[PDB]
Amino acid sequence: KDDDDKLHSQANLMRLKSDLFNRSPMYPGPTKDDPLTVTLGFTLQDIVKADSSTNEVDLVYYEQQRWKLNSLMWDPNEYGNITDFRTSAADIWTPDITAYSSTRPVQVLSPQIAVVTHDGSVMFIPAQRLSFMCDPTGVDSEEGATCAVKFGSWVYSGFEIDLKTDTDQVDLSSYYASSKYEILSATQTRQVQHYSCCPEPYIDVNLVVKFRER
Amino acid sequence: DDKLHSQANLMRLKSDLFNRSPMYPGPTKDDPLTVTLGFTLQDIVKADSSTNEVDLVYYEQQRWKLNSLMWDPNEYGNITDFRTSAADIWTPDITAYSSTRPVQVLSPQIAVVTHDGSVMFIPAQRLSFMCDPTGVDSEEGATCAVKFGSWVYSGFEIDLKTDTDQVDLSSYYASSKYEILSATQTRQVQHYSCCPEPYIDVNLVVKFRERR
Amino acid sequence: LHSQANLMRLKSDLFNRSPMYPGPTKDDPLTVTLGFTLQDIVKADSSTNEVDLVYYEQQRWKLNSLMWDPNEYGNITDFRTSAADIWTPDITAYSSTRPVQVLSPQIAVVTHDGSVMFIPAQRLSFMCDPTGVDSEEGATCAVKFGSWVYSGFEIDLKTDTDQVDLSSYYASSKYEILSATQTRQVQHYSCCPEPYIDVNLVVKFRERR
Amino acid sequence: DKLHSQANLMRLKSDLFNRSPMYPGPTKDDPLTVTLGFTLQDIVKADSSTNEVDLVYYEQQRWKLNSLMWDPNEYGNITDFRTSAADIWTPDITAYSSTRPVQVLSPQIAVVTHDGSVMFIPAQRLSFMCDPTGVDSEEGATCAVKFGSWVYSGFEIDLKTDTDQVDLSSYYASSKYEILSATQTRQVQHYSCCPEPYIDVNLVVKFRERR
Amino acid sequence: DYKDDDDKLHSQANLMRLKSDLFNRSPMYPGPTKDDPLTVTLGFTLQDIVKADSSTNEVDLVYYEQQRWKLNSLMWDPNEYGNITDFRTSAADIWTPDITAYSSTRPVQVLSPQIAVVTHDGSVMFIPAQRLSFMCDPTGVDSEEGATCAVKFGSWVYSGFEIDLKTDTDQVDLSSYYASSKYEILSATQTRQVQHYSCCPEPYIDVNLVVKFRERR
Ligand SMILES: *[C@@H]1O[C@H](CO)[C@@H](O[C@@H]2O[C@H](CO)[C@@H](O[C@@H]3O[C@H](CO)[C@@H](O)[C@H](O[C@H]4O[C@H](CO)[C@@H](O)[C@H](O)[C@@H]4O)[C@@H]3O)[C@H](O)[C@H]2NC(C)=O)[C@H](O)[C@H]1NC(C)=O
Ligand SMILES: COc1ccc(/C=C2\CCCN=C2c2cccnc2)c(OC)c1
Ligand SMILES: COc1ccc(/C=C2\CCCN=C2c2cccnc2)c(OC)c1
Ligand SMILES: COc1ccc(/C=C2\CCCN=C2c2cccnc2)c(OC)c1
Ligand SMILES: COc1ccc(/C=C2\CCCN=C2c2cccnc2)c(OC)c1
Ligand SMILES: COc1ccc(/C=C2\CCCN=C2c2cccnc2)c(OC)c1
Ligand SMILES: *[C@@H]1O[C@H](CO)[C@@H](O)[C@H](O)[C@H]1NC(C)=O
Repeated sequence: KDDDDKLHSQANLMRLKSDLFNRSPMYPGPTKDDPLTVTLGFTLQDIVKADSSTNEVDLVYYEQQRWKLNSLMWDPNEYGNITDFRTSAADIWTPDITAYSSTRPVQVLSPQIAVVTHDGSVMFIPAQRLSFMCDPTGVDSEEGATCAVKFGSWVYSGFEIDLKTDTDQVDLSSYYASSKYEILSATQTRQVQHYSCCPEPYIDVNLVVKFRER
Repeated sequence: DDKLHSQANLMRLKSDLFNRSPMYPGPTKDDPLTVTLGFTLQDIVKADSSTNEVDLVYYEQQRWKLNSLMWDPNEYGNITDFRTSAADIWTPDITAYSSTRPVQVLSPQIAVVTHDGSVMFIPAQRLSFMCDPTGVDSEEGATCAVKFGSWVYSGFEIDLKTDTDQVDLSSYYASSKYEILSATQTRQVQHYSCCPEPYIDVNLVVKFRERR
Repeated sequence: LHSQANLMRLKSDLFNRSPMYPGPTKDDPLTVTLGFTLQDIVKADSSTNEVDLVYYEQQRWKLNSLMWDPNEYGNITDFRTSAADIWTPDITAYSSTRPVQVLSPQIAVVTHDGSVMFIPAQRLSFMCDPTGVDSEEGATCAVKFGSWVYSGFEIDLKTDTDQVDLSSYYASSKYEILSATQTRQVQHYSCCPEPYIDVNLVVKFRERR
Repeated sequence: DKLHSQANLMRLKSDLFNRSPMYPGPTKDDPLTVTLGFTLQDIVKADSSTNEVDLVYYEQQRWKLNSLMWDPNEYGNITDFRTSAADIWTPDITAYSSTRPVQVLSPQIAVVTHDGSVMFIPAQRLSFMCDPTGVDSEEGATCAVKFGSWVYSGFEIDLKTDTDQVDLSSYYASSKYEILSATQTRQVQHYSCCPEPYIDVNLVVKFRERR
Repeated sequence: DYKDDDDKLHSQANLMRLKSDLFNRSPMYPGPTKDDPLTVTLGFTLQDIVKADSSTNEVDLVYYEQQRWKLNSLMWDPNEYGNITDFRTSAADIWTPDITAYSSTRPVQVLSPQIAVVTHDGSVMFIPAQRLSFMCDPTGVDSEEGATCAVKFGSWVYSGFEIDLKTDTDQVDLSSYYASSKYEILSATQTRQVQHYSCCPEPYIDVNLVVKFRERR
């Protein structure tokens, strides 16, 4: 029965995914009538490089994203008590969380796979290398340099996508201990932006990093 | 449940526009299109005097209008606009005419479509282009220029316009290595030897110097 | 509306429908006209003897399978289409050192007589010793372009002129062009029984002074 | 005979792949062990300006799925076959402290054996976080990098090594850097993100300038 | 005339029909097996040593790799297809061997169109041009005798009992070597070897490319 249990668990998961993905149309993304709140958090692993000839700095971090869709809900009892599953991020809608002052395309360092839970909640944690606009002047001093970069939806205003953080402290517990740069402070703060282009406000999380040469 | 219906209406709308009608074949002499173009310059990242290439980060505002993208909000739950993958729709082949590397795309390829058939698409880009930065370390600074326009469509198929001749500098990076003295964007009509029909472009002209 | 419908119908008739063109053959050979418009010598690297050019490449050919009567399609005489929608020649630099980087949209123009025009802009790194670039005489380098897999029995080449177009060459390049020629050649590679055709691009250049 | 052998191989691959949906990956109810081993070929570059080191290696991965089992007697005595990695499930084994996307240096083709076991040996170049200070001394420099599933906890994917010794028998003899030691060690981690423990294999390399 | 126009049409039809008969109404070759092994002929044409990096001991080559093999499943009778004796086809339409450099340090960069030639006897010719970075210590390159480096090419996943290799000559073709390269070639050979790797009881086959080169004076 126990290998049949294994076969049944696979059948159940295959069925769940078919039901969620093949027998319901793809979620069209958030709208003003159906807005979404994405929870964003950063785990900073390394400041790899600080280029004073171009004022670009390169970070490596894990970006934790979480949201919840009614359309991704199921009753575990209908599917052999499955409460969550992993799936390619290509299979589901994902928010267009973008750095606002990048100078190169982000490079993805991890597999793009999300965890979907039966309450319709999704957790997706892409590791990234980012080059962004930053003047490292002062990095070779006790006080160090300070740079900042905003992350938010590119195409969705606050009326479609809102953001939140669970804390305003960037997680430094995994920061590389032999980095060329030591972290003096790293914060992540929700902001409401008004851009002259657009009558609607855009929400971002402002990552502010203060750092110096070790 | 109202949220469920809103979703159905939007899915229904996109299906009607995209699955139940063939994608537009692009503009023609009999159905020409005007694309409105504007630039927001964010950074002059690098100026390489060994190769005379300069690297810009900007975003390009593109807007156009297609009758084939129109709908009556009243028959789709009063949906007035939606976001969609740029792959779902026709987009103009707006190209720099003096790039030295392929453009690097810095923003999601997603457009906004409105019920009157208008489309807005705002790609952010890093561009290397032909530019001699001689004088950048002087009070007068350096001046370079780069033309943007359709690669394959003449002025008889795609016209361009700008809403202003001033490049938007309000988001220019205040700690760039280079400060901007001026940045203009100006529609030009060109007659190239190759071709009997005039081509249209927007000439981005930037005057910049080493920040002091 | 009518014009749009006419163009969709034409493309559908040509593509979605009529039997397919499988590329040229000995029994159905093709001539491709090639020309170059040199825009910039970006870089000359004397440590590796590689030089980087930016140019566009004008390609032209004609297929009976792409012909139509404008009168049957509301007097449409040409259209733009994705290069992926049609056959295109495998024109290749014979001495590149890096993959070509494409700088322009991959879209071609098809005309009612069956002619296709395709003008890809490229950045190319190729084998070139720039020795002498810092002298009055300058350096000279050459690179051959032609089909990779089709011999002259399947693809022949020609030029409309042997002068490279320099009328868009960047006036403030690090390098001045002294001359640039594009010349059809016939190659007989001991590798292969049939002759290969190429257009040889020869560029004489020097540091701007 | 040859046409028969081919027809049989085609039939097997059909019955296995196109005659069920791809396996949905491991779960707590249907967990998997990946055996992981490294063969280090070269330390290409050590950058003391950014503290990044570049390694070239082969990563040996092995796992077993009941759903990939067959009776060779039903398929003309076929006991194993090669197939594109895209045709089958593969584990999301990831370096935890890379600084650039891994670059794949070998074909993405696996070997499947009739007992359901799969062997997949991707060659990679990896840049990862490493301070090379001391590389020009007798004791050399030591760096480490953890490899593990990105999204599956130890309750879904276990890892194991057959040996804690990295295979150095193909290490490039004229590298800029010589290897003093290289070990690969299973670890269990408890991350605040996640209630369930994660498993990794920690690669520790001690290296020095080859003089 | 009209006859000539028709002949061309018939030729196009005949080729489309041949490709369809081979590719559409037939199963893609599942690759070689111990029961159905395959011999691939490999040869190199070295065009340039582009660079020699003594800071990392990587050297970069540009070459053409000629590959040839033959399958019964690609055979046809030309008389059944208007005397068509060969055709060009995308390398994606056919099976191709996984010939790989065994000491690359970067992914190979492909410099030519991925198109093969298939002949009515079932033989296939495929000639990818590549830029390769590989492990090579160029110490001595500034000497009369130069530096020597080597790199093995072979199937990644198939042993010698599935994919065997051969050369047609022991000499790398230097007839189109770049005359103004930074490096002159002193010799370049290509030699079949048999390897025994601890992973696997079956022997593996490779062709070893050995190049002796020096800075041009
Ligand atoms: C598609 O293309 C063709 C063009 O080749 C086009 O067909 C042409 O239509 C024009 C306009 O009707 C025709 O021109 C006429 O020719 C006759 C002689 O045959 C003249 O008598 C006509 O002149 C009178 O009418 C003019 C107004 O139309 C007056 O200005 C003038 O004073 C005269 O009263 C006129 O020039 C022409 O014959 C055809 N040509 C062919 C080859 O058919 C067709 O109309 C185009 N299709 C569309 C939808 O536009
Ligand atoms: C007149 O100049 C502009 C400048 C920027 C934007 C859009 C922006 C910039 C702020 C971030 N998001 C957007 C956006 C909004 C919707 C789709 N794509 C991009 C614009 O569109 C209305 C016009
Ligand atoms: C010397 O002979 C030539 C030179 C250039 C072009 C095209 C150009 C030049 C630059 C503007 N864009 C085009 C174009 C036109 C149509 C398709 N693709 C590109 C040409 O074709 C009409 C012939
Ligand atoms: C000096 O020795 C040579 C010369 C030429 C070629 C091939 C060529 C010439 C360049 C254009 N294409 C080919 C080709 C020929 C057949 C199939 N694929 C490619 C060659 O291939 C191994 C060796
Ligand atoms: C110190 O802060 C940490 C530590 C570990 C992880 C996740 C990891 C560890 C590496 C393996 N994969 C994951 C993971 C876990 C869940 C989903 N996706 C990825 C993390 O995510 C934000 C923060
Ligand atoms: C010294 O340690 C070694 C030697 C050889 C191989 C495999 C090789 C040799 C190169 C060609 N391909 C393979 C291979 C074999 C089987 C499956 N996939 C790849 C190896 O893989 C972990 C370690
Ligand atoms: C759209 O709005 C109009 C008035 O604003 C209303 O009469 C109509 O019911 C709405 N149509 C819908 C929701 O389909």
